[PDB]
Amino acid sequence: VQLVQSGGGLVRPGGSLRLSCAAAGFTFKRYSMNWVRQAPGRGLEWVSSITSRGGSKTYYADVVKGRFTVSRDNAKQSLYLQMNSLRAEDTAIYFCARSLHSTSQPSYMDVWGRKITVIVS
Amino acid sequence: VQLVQSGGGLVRPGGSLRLSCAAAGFTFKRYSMNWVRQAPGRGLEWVSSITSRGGSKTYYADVVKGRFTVSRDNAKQSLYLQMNSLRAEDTAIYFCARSLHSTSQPSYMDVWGRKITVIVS
Amino acid sequence: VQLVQSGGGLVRPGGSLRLSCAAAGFTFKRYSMNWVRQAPGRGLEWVSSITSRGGSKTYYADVVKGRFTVSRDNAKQSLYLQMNSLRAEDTAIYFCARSLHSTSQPSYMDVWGRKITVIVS
Amino acid sequence: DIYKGVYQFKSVEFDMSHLNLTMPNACSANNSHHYISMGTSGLELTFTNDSIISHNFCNLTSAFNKKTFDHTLMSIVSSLHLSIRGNSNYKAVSCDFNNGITIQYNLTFSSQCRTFRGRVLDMFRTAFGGKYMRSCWGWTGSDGKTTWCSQTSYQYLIIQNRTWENHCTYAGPFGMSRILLSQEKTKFLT
Amino acid sequence: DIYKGVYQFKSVEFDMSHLNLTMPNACSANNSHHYISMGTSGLELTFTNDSIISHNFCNLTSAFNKKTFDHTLMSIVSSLHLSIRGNSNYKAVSCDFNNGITIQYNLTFSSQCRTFRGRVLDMFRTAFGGKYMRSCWGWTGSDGKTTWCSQTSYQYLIIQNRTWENHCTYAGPFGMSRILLSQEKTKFLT
Amino acid sequence: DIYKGVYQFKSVEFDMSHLNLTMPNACSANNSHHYISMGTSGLELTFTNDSIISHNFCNLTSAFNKKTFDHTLMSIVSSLHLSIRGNSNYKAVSCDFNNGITIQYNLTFSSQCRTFRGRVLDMFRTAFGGKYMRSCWGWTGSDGKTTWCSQTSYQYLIIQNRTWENHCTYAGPFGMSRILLSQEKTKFLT
Amino acid sequence: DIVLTQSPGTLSLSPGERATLSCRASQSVISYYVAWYQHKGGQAPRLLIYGASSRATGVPDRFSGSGSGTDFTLTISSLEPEDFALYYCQYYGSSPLWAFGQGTKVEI
Amino acid sequence: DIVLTQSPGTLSLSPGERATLSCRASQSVISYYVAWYQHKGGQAPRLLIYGASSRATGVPDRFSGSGSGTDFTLTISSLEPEDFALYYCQYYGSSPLWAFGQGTKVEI
Amino acid sequence: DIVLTQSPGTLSLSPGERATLSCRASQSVISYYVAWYQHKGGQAPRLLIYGASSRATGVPDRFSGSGSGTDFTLTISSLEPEDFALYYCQYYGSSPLWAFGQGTKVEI
Amino acid sequence: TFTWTLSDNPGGYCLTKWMILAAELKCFGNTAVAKCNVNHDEEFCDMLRLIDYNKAALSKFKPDVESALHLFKTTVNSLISDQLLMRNHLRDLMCVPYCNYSKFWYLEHAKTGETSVPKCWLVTNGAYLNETHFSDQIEQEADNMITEMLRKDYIK
Amino acid sequence: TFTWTLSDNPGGYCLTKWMILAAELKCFGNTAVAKCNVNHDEEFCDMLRLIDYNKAALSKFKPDVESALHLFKTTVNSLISDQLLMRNHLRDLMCVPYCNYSKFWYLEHAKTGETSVPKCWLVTNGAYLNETHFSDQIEQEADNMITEMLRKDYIK
Amino acid sequence: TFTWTLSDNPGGYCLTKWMILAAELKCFGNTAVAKCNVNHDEEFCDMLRLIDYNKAALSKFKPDVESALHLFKTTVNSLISDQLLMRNHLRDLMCVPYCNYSKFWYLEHAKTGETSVPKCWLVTNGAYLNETHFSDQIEQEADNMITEMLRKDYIK
Ligand SMILES: *[C@@H]1O[C@H](CO)[C@@H](O[C@@H]2O[C@H](CO)[C@@H](O[C@@H]3O[C@H](CO)[C@@H](O)[C@H](O)[C@@H]3O)[C@H](O)[C@H]2NC(C)=O)[C@H](O)[C@H]1NC(C)=O
Ligand SMILES: *[C@@H]1O[C@H](CO)[C@@H](O[C@@H]2O[C@H](CO)[C@@H](O)[C@H](O)[C@H]2NC(C)=O)[C@H](O)[C@H]1NC(C)=O
Ligand SMILES: *[C@@H]1O[C@H](CO)[C@@H](O[C@@H]2O[C@H](CO)[C@@H](O)[C@H](O)[C@H]2NC(C)=O)[C@H](O)[C@H]1NC(C)=O
Ligand SMILES: *[C@@H]1O[C@H](CO)[C@@H](O[C@@H]2O[C@H](CO)[C@@H](O)[C@H](O)[C@H]2NC(C)=O)[C@H](O)[C@H]1NC(C)=O
Ligand SMILES: *[C@@H]1O[C@H](CO)[C@@H](O[C@@H]2O[C@H](CO)[C@@H](O)[C@H](O)[C@H]2NC(C)=O)[C@H](O)[C@H]1NC(C)=O
Ligand SMILES: *[C@@H]1O[C@H](CO)[C@@H](O[C@@H]2O[C@H](CO)[C@@H](O)[C@H](O)[C@H]2NC(C)=O)[C@H](O)[C@H]1NC(C)=O
Ligand SMILES: *[C@@H]1O[C@H](CO)[C@@H](O[C@@H]2O[C@H](CO)[C@@H](O)[C@H](O)[C@H]2NC(C)=O)[C@H](O)[C@H]1NC(C)=O
Ligand SMILES: *[C@@H]1O[C@H](CO)[C@@H](O[C@@H]2O[C@H](CO)[C@@H](O)[C@H](O)[C@H]2NC(C)=O)[C@H](O)[C@H]1NC(C)=O
Ligand SMILES: *[C@@H]1O[C@H](CO)[C@@H](O[C@@H]2O[C@H](CO)[C@@H](O)[C@H](O)[C@H]2NC(C)=O)[C@H](O)[C@H]1NC(C)=O
Ligand SMILES: *[C@@H]1O[C@H](CO)[C@@H](O[C@@H]2O[C@H](CO)[C@@H](O)[C@H](O)[C@H]2NC(C)=O)[C@H](O)[C@H]1NC(C)=O
Ligand SMILES: *[C@@H]1O[C@H](CO)[C@@H](O)[C@H](O)[C@H]1NC(C)=O
Ligand SMILES: *[C@@H]1O[C@H](CO)[C@@H](O)[C@H](O)[C@H]1NC(C)=O
Repeated sequence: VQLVQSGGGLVRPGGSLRLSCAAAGFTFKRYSMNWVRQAPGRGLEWVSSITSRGGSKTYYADVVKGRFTVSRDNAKQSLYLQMNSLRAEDTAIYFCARSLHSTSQPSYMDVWGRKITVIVS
Repeated sequence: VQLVQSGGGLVRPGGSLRLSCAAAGFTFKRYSMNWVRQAPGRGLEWVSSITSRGGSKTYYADVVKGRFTVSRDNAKQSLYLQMNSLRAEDTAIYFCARSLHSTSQPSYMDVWGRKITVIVS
Repeated sequence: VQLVQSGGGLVRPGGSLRLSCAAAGFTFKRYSMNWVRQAPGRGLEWVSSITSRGGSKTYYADVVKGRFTVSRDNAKQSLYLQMNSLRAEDTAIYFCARSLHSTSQPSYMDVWGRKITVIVS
Repeated sequence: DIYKGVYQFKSVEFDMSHLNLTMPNACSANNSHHYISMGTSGLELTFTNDSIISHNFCNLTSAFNKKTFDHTLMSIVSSLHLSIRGNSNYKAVSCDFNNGITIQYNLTFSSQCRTFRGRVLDMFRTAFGGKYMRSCWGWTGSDGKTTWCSQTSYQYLIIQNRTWENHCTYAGPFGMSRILLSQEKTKFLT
Repeated sequence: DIYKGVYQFKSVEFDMSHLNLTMPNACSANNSHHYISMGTSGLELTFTNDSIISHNFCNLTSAFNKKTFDHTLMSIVSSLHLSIRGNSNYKAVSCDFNNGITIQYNLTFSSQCRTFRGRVLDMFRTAFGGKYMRSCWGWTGSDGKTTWCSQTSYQYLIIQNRTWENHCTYAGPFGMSRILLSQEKTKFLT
Repeated sequence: DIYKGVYQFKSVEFDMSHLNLTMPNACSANNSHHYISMGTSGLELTFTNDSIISHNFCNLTSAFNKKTFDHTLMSIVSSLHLSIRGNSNYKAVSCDFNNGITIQYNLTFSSQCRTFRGRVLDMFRTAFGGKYMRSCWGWTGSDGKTTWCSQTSYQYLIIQNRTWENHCTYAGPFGMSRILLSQEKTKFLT
Repeated sequence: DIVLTQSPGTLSLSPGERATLSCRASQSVISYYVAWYQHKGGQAPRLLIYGASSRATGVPDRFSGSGSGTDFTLTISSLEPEDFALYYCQYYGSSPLWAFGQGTKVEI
Repeated sequence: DIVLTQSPGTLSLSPGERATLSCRASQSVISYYVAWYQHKGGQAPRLLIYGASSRATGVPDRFSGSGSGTDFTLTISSLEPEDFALYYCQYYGSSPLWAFGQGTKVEI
Repeated sequence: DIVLTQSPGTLSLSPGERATLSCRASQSVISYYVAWYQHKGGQAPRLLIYGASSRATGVPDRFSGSGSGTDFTLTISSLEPEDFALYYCQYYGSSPLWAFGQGTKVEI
Repeated sequence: TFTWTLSDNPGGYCLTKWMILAAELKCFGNTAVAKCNVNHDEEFCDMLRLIDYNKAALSKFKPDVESALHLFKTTVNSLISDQLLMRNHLRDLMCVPYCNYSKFWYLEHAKTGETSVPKCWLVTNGAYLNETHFSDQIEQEADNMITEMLRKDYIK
Repeated sequence: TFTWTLSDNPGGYCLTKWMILAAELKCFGNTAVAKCNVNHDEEFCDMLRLIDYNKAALSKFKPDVESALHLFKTTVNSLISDQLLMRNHLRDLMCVPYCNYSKFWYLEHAKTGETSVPKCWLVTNGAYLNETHFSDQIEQEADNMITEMLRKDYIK
Repeated sequence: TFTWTLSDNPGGYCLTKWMILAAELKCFGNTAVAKCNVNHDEEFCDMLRLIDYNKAALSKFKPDVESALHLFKTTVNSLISDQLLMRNHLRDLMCVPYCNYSKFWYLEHAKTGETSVPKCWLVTNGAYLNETHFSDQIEQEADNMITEMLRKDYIK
């Protein structure tokens, strides 16, 4: 099991680039994906989440709702995050996690990726 | 639920025309449908009855057995009666009914069409 | 039920030919086939055996291992024996039999073919 | 006849008079007489309307310790007695085991399904079904309801042994299959 | 909302107050009052430090033969009393059937699950579930384990008859269904 | 080896010694000594011609009310004694609970399956299978038949405790599971 | 063949009074397959009772099928001015497939 | 390997007399997989008993297999003129797959 | 919304000492969905105790979550120099979907 | 599909003359019999287990009634589906068509020998239901087997 | 698909106002109800049998509690799945989300009316599992029915 | 395919060293485990329910045999298929190959990891049968996989 990070960089407010966490080594469509970031000097915060299989339900944090877009493609095992209109407050390190929500398993994030850096100024 | 009548008219003995009760608003292929007539001054009498899901078994009253013909087409949801060699005794009003014969339900005619008039002289 | 024999004849050592027991009148692909021979002045001995369906497992007697080949084709309902590099000891009469090996019933050979003669000199 | 042109309607009826050696059987000849049998040993269940046993004694201390004692039949009687709803009153059950098995149920009232008669008929209902001795829903109007318990106009019910002589048409073991699940199911604390 | 576009998520919740006439019911009122009801007849199970019965008697020889006797409720009391592990100590169970059903379970210690309290609380656990009177696994550390039996701080357990007056949100007949599976499963040889 | 090319044959065997703490175990060693164990508490079942108890006394009025009393093991003994066909005669069952569980069955005739020995061997047959004490169908010809009851030449069957020290190979809880079905299935009216 | 005989032929009762009909069959009849129909002139026949004791949909409490396995009946709790029509009894099975009575008239 | 030893080698009994055969195996043998065959001249071998105690189809009551593990037999209730032939015993499993005995001959 | 409050904010304990953290939620929380994560600088967050009482894979005996349905504690059997990092408590459900605490730092 | 019997129709079970009421020989294909050896929702399958157990018991065990009854209560009773047995008792107490385990009806293919799972011929008022009383129910089974046979025929 | 009732929606059962807590009318298609005839692993089908029995008993038998209770202990218990009852009791004792039989959830097709077999809404800590706690469980159920209807749709 | 366990192989169950007799790790895929969580005809599934219950009982409850036995009698018997238990007892008394629930055999796909539902290894006369004794039965099981996997392969 392994989630592989991708994307990241530096961009001024007004334009943005998508992130990617193309996980491999396991059944991608059977797990729900998440996005977690941590602002410099701040603790962990939740960003987005998309459910397994079809990914019909996508949940966003109210802080970043309306300009972030979480999507996934079970065909080739890749997780995205299309950011639009970035802000200086969005500058942080972003993580991708794995979770499964059912009766058998309690809720937890199990297999994380590595940091993706995003600087906005 | 609704059974819609059709056909009808008058014809001299020797030639005849078919009747039609093209029911709509429910599942045609599940229900077995019958034909009931009533001679003027006489009570209700059974004429014909075809089963469902193919119409393999067709039963006729011995009074009219041999020249009548009951048939159904589950594709277009319509029930026919191909009368041949009509007789002056057959002048009556004809009805179409709906019934289902199984263990769960008792036997009863539930949804009827409206009067169809047949005149022969 | 009936197994019909085939093949047979006499050949000098070195030369060889296949046997055949094209059974008919029942389901070939379900039952496992066997080969039994009896040398003159000697009792019955087992020769080969091929299992049912795909015939994945074929068993041989160590005496004839390496030159006796047993195979079947459920499509044509026939059992063969590609027996090669013959020897004067191989001269005997050969039988084809029928058996099914499951938990439901014990093991036995119940339906047999008729004699097939082989002479090597 | 033939359905869809390539299938034909046919029926199989089981002659279950050959299951007599292994599994038991429970029959009912008519309203008054019913039969439970195992192999060749059987029981006689008569809804007779006159008494046979008059003494007020039911002791099984002596019955068990006798040379003559049928274990097959006394297993059946013990299964039926413990399927009676509530607790059976020995003021209303008389027993005699001098020669064979005979026990008498009094079933006289001395408000219809709460009596001793209604409880005994509950044991009868499970073993023999509702084929006899029941009134269906639609007899006294379209809104007339029937009692839970089966009702009898008779007074007594006698259980006696009877060698089997094909008194019925064999019904199978399902009569006592339901009895086994009724046994002591509603037993009181005592 | 809507899943896969062409399907939608919806729920059905059954109201089991209309099953009261045909099948029984089991409930707990707060944490200490519990009710088993059949139709309109019901029972009250109270966990109290207050003793109602003081005499040392649980006698049923005369209780069955009385002017009034509720057969529906005595069926439930008999079913519950027969789901207690081993043999009930008549030194610890008192009964009074003068006017209604009243049985007292003493449950005083005089080791946590091997006492008379642990056996009675096993009858409670099956009928009324594990919602109350239990401690879950992960409360005293990730390696701490909970006992097998449900434990109580109260001393006495009282069962009294009480006409049903909607003391609960109906739960269904499953409380009594689980009791009938455990009735006399561990009853001793005596 | 390999079937159809892309499948292979493999076997799984379960070691049932780890199910020792939660669910019971019943197994036989050598046709004379049989073991039923729960956790670390076990039972000795020996078929012997040697008599341990000579007195005709089996009272549990005082045995239950003692400081030394194993509830886990007495549950098994009560379950086993209640699976015996018919009613066990106290003329043939002796008891001793002074130094643990110790009960004796005479099994002496003093027709083969109608005796007390055949009834007791029915309890043994369910709990311990038919590995021992049975003769198969075809040993005495192709039309030779065998009795239903398992037969033994011994006289006495003794039950005593043992502390489990791997007397046997674990077989699982299925032996005690079959006893639960047969418990009091054929009790008498008494 | 089976014949369904309905007696009496004609009913003349004042409004607000019970009216009891009867249907008789020559042979023994399963009560599960016995239905009653109300036929009122221009209107098509209207099912009242099926299974000999079960009221259909939209059938008031007044109509009440009954009867044992031999003698069938049909009663009206309190007949109203709009329930004057021809009442038929029906049976499925036997010969012919559908059996109808001669008809009982209820009048003022 | 497994070897099946049939004793005695030959039998000479008058018609209408019992004839008990034997089949000994060096191994411990499951009685479920032991079958007996009768081979007579030009006729192909005919199955008599399978499972060591079960008569095949069309086998008279005279033939009766028996025997526990490691000690198998075969008895004829009353041998007739047409049951003079070679009687074999086999086992399935072990090495080889099918093991046949040396054959016991019954004559007059 | 739901807020997870972690107290005390920081811990200063010597190696080999026993530590007890605490997580508090505003609402009443289903204990089945409470997880603890250890975050150590470069390393991504490491799951420790999912289900509020069950250790994850490759988690030593030292880490052991606990707590009733309202208070969610985490304790360390004997803290070692290798386990100085930030400890988070997490809840799933309610608003927002994933709730994280403010973090607790353990330092020498 | 693997088929088991306590005793010993290739691939299926067959019924004997002294075993059916008024027929010399009737029995069923492999496809239908396997369902009874895996399912317990059909009442016909409870007949097969009782039939199969009785045949084996007679051949191997010498006759005895007190020992055969005890094995029936303790052991053999578990071969009867409890839900089916105690549902038909409810249908009998409500005076609606129920099954007393005597007559079973089934459809058999004209040529291939394909056979459905027999369904009980229900009784009420002490009389069997005519074939026309449940004619539409029979028409369900005919179309069920069209799809079932077309499923296996197309897949080849 | 044959249907089963102890009493009187075309092809399936339907739920009345006084047997649903907070809805005027809710019920299901033919396909889902037919499964409860054969299947016994769903807690929802135990509701259907208990609802069906209660409707029949109230209409045909006059009210009485002593005789209705005794028929429940003897006869009606067989209508409740025995394995499900004891499984959910074990899930209760271990404090894991169990089913207390009250609320069930299912998916309904937007147009065709096809409906899944309702699954129990589990409870723990005296609170129902919240709608998003088993979100991935709903997703596989939606994908399960996609194949189930597509298989029937393609073959026509 | 939803899978449930009382305790905590993605989508299926896996067997530990101390519960397997003579191996370190043998365990099975999602497809086979689901059948044991829906059906009760296979004797292997009664083992998984016993293994699963034992693992959960040990972790969450402190050791006690007086109370573990009682919960076994009242509650855990429902986890054992009663019909199978009485059948094997009948096969044991008649001296035919039966099962004491110990050894099971299955087929594992070489590449995909697909695994059949294990079937019991049968014992008679105090000896296990060789693989050659039921060789034709194995050939039949291998064809069940081919149709079952090709059904999913075509539809994609
Ligand atoms: C009765 O069954 C119990 C539990 O099924 C057996 O005790 C358990 O045995 C295993 C293996 O022997 C123990 O695992 C061991 O754990 C320690 C660390 O805890 C480790 O050093 C070993 O390598 C091994 O993994 C286990 O702790 C122990 N107890 C429990 C509660 O699981 C016992 O052996 C059985 N007794 C008999 C007589 O069969
Ligand atoms: C019920 O059983 C009893 C006892 O088995 C039968 O009474 C015996 O009948 C035999 C006939 O063979 C007499 O010789 C005995 O004297 C009778 N008494 C006893 C104590 O054995 C009785 O016949 C059976 N009842 C019926 C109706 O057959
Ligand atoms: C069956 O029971 C009835 C009613 O209990 C008994 O007849 C009564 O006997 C008592 C005894 O004192 C009298 O007080 C009653 O007057 C009797 N008659 C009635 C109608 O109650 C009858 O004796 C019992 N049968 C037998 C055979 O003992
Ligand atoms: C126990 O739960 C029940 C809910 O039915 C309640 O008990 C009632 O409490 C009120 C107010 O104190 C009293 O007027 C009633 O008399 C009580 N009922 C009975 C039957 O005595 C209450 O919620 C809880 N009682 C406690 C915790 O003592
Ligand atoms: C419940 O049991 C307790 C303890 O067994 C009883 O209280 C004891 O009664 C005995 C009777 O001789 C005294 O010796 C003890 O001193 C009492 N107290 C204790 C703490 O043991 C109590 O009586 C029982 N309940 C009732 C209602 O009688
Ligand atoms: C009934 O009495 C018991 C003890 O006699 C009480 O249980 C005590 O509860 C307190 C809670 O404040 C604990 O600190 C004690 O340790 C408990 N006692 C024992 C002996 O453990 C119980 O609370 C009482 N209940 C009522 C309503 O009075
Ligand atoms: C428990 O039942 C008893 C007896 O059925 C009830 O006590 C009777 O109550 C009525 C009230 O209508 C009084 O007239 C009677 O005198 C009482 N005694 C008897 C012997 O009938 C009692 O009320 C019930 N318990 C509750 C809580 O309602
Ligand atoms: C059978 O059970 C009895 C009762 O526990 C055991 O007898 C006791 O054994 C212990 C050994 O620790 C002695 O100290 C006691 O004195 C014995 N008697 C009593 C009354 O406790 C007996 O040992 C058990 N059998 C075996 C073989 O261990
Ligand atoms: C156990 O063995 C027998 C079984 O009946 C009984 O004692 C025998 O009694 C008979 C007749 O009274 C005598 O012939 C025997 O000699 C007695 N002893 C034995 C060993 O068989 C009695 O039930 C029991 N006896 C003992 C000593 O335990
Ligand atoms: C226990 O005693 C019985 C009989 O008292 C013995 O059974 C005998 O076993 C021999 C074996 O050679 C048989 O020949 C006898 O026929 C059997 N006796 C009877 C009466 O049938 C048994 O072997 C004894 N066991 C021990 C260990 O002494
Ligand atoms: C199930 O538990 C919930 C949570 O408290 C409760 O509201 C509901 O009434 C319970 N259902 C039943 C049938 O008891
Ligand atoms: C099953 O029986 C055989 C017979 O020898 C034995 O080897 C095996 O161990 C038995 N299994 C168990 C669990 O007792």
